[PDB]
Amino acid sequence: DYLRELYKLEQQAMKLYREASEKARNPEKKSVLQKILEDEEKHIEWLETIN
Amino acid sequence: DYLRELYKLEQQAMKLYREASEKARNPEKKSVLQKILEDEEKHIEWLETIN
Ligand SMILES: [Zn+2]
Ligand SMILES: [Zn+2]
Repeated sequence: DYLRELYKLEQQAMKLYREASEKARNPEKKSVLQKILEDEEKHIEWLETIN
Repeated sequence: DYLRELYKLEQQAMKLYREASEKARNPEKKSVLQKILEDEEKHIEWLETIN
């Protein structure tokens, strides 16, 4: 329930950061976005495993 | 408009994990949601770095 909603949010954030980092032309902006993305992907795995 | 949308998403996320953490009565679960909450907060900050 609350976990499914959290999951949906992450997937979306994951899918949004992926696009944004790929298009980012500033190197600093890209590295930041790509870095936050690793985090989102990780959050998804964390959500899949606690239980 | 990417940074703008990323930013809101992080806030929405932060609201769901706080609410999720607080209701959590399983110690482990709570530690996980609170840990990610912490990560989402970090993200808001990094985004302001390139805002
Ligand atoms: Zn996340
Ligand atoms: Zn985040």
